[PDB]
Amino acid sequence: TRVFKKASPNGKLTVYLGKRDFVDHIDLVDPVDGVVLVDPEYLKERRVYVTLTAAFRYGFRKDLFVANVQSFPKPLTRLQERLIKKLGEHAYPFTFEIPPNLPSSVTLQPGPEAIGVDYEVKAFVAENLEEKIHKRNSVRLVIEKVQYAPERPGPQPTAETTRQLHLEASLDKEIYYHGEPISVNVHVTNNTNKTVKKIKISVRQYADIVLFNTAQYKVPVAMEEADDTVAPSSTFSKVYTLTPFLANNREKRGLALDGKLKHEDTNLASSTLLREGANREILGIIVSYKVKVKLVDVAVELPFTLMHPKPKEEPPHREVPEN
Amino acid sequence: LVLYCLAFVLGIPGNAIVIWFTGFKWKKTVTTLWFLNLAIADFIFLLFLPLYISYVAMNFHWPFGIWLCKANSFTAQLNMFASVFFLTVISLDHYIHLIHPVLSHRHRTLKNSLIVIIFIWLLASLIGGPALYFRDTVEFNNHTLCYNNFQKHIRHHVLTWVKFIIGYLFPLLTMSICYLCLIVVAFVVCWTPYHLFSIWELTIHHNSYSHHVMQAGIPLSTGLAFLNSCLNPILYSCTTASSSLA
Amino acid sequence: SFYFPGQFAF
Amino acid sequence: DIQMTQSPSSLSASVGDRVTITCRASQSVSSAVAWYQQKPGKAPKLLIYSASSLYSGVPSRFSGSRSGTDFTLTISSLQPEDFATYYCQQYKYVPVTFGQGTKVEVQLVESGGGLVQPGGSLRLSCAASGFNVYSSSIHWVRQAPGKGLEWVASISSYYGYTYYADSVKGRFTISADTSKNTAYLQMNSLRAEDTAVYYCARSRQFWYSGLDYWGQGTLVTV
Amino acid sequence: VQLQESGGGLVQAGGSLRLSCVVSFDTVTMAWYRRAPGKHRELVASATAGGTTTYADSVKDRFTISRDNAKNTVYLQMNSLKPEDTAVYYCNTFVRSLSWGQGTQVTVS
Repeated sequence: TRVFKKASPNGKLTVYLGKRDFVDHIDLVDPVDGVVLVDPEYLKERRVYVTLTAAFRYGFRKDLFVANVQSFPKPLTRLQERLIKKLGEHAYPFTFEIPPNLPSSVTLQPGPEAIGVDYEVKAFVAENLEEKIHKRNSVRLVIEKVQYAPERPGPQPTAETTRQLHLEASLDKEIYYHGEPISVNVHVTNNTNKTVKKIKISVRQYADIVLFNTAQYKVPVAMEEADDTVAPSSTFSKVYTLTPFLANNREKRGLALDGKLKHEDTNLASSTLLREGANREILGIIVSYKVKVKLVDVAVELPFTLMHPKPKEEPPHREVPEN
Repeated sequence: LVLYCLAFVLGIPGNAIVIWFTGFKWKKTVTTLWFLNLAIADFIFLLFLPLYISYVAMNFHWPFGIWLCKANSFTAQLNMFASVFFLTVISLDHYIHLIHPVLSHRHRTLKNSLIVIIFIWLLASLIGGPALYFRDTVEFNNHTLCYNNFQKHIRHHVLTWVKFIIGYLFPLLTMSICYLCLIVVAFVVCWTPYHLFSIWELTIHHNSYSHHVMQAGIPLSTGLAFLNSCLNPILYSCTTASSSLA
Repeated sequence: SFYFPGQFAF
Repeated sequence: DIQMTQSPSSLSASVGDRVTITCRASQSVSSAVAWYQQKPGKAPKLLIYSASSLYSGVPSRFSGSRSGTDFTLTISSLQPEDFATYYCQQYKYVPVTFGQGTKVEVQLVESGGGLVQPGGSLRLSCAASGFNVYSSSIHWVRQAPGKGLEWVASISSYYGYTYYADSVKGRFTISADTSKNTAYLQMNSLRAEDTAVYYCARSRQFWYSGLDYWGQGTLVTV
Repeated sequence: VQLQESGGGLVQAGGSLRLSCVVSFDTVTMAWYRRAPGKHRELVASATAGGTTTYADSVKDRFTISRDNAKNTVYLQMNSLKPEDTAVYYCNTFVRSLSWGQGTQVTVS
């Protein structure tokens, strides 16, 4: 299995994790499992326990989720038994429970010089649960929490607007994976007044930062400037292929990306799916994808999602051909 | 009288501490950009303490006369507005970043801060443009107070009024909206007495012109600017490896 | 005219 | 860099036996090891993309295991359909290296290649269909006559990154157009050691999992 | 962090090897790990900072471990070597914080 471990700077208090990618289902969240190891010394008068933080460092780490469980005085998973058997008797398990309605791990893109929702799992030994402990006698293992594409495809999007002519738009499908081109139908039924000389088709995602008040930020990740012109009292139709990628979006600011583990670069932020029956205050970041066409003005909005499917084996969470 | 001396004595430490956006060591952040903008503004203001001191304290007049007075006041006047204008925009910053921190895809580039500073400087020049067609020539009292103006105009009320809005009506409202406690006292005691004084000569000379009872709030304005110049500088792991399982 | 408005005072 | 040596250079076996080929990398790399089977006169075919996960299509008899850095390939039964020079790769770093080769005893179209004496320039095309450029990574691999596979260049259109081998740096330039879905390779100041069969292989741009598809051959003689 | 060690060799039976552990201790506990051919990595001793030594199932009253801070090394000796103990030994912290360096293949006949 080759679980992931993060040894502390001092020769003690290591933590074992079977994975660093916890999926977020619509209903429940996969619990965090692992083993923290403590030597017989340094512990005879102390007690070991763990703590995870839902940091919101935007510099100012506005913590959101804090949970503490004591590993040194519930059922245990199969991987939990294997670690206990292999490591030895002097190993005390730790587990975590994540409730729903929490934001996923998304990090905004900075320019020429992170900020976003990140989760850190730290283990330290004390009694007062509030004593100031140095980072040397602790571990700092970063975990990621993301969502993946659902099995059931969604309905074909379709918009409508007749304000000033009459135009309609549609997409091939709702489920889009990262890097896949987007096909849009821009069939217009203009009747009179003006002959529109351009068709602006742009893809934008919503960076709904809901830290305190609200946010509806707009970023045109992909766009095009086709110079086709409609005619007065005539019909028109056209297709297009826009692909949202990161090669031309390096200079942009405020762009939302996927979860981060180091200074390595990632793809665009996956769309976040909330609960229809329960939409309370998130205090995080919500990312939703929208495709629009503009007649030059009038425009329409067509929903769509852009996020990865279920990985076959496991994500390394790092660009594979490094250095 | 001593208010200007105290202003200079408290300001020169601030001018020194400005030191190339705080020591030329910290990154060129937009916050540092506005800090450098206000440092330039109040340094340009501080460059002319001797002129204003000689204006009211040292022999009640300047030695150079019409050559100095106008120019000095002119420059001071313009950047005075710039200074309070700077306050507004930094107060405008103090809201945007702090009311609900979202400043990521908005005014988060050094270019947009430099353009903003240039815009404020252009606005200061534009508002001082009307003041360019002003200032005085002579003084027929053997004391060269640089008075008696020139061929110019019933229109002196509107200039004071617009000075009031650009000085107190908009800046104080913006500051009150920004502060909201936790969602400024020095500025309230700085700008209001000057505008209150201005209203004071306006209302009195509307019908019963001022006289031997005197109206000399110029040192009061100097003390308010001293308080402002004292306040503004003052207020402003290891690595992840792996193992083996059965 | 004893205290004629000087103007340009500040 | 990383150098790989395979203990069995020439292996002889029969039908119905368990043949095990090992692989020793001169560094502590992760499980990012891929095994390729290349029949004579044909492009290599991926077998295992994570040193433990079998590819979709290959039989379940193939299997791999790890012990420190002791990557190996185990074959349950050696039917005659599996006689080829197996290779061994590490895709954990930019200089991907293939093994010396163990002798056992969506379509990509490429056009170009010809007799070009040194000092000339030759342009090779890699026409592709069935997949998108932004959702895949294009890799160019050359194979000298009788030698093993050697990595030449790679392009990633999603992040706009280009990688070249240390022996072809500057001389070789790779470009790809998204409109026609084609990859183009430009080489300048060709030396006499460039005589090799050039293959254009694709890979998943997101979460690289080996070179799934290959070409057929663009033999270049210099 | 270099983890330089030596002492592997061929012994008939019952001969101590006197392995070493040269590393580039404070109050941490580190021990010796053995790895049977074709198997995983197990634990042998404890070798804590103070005097408290606990051994494995087949190591109590069988082997011995000692550590010295003067040379910044850890020693270990074998007594009455059975032919089933042919394995390579690794030296690391009981917490397993150091990288697994090259071991010494110890074989007995």
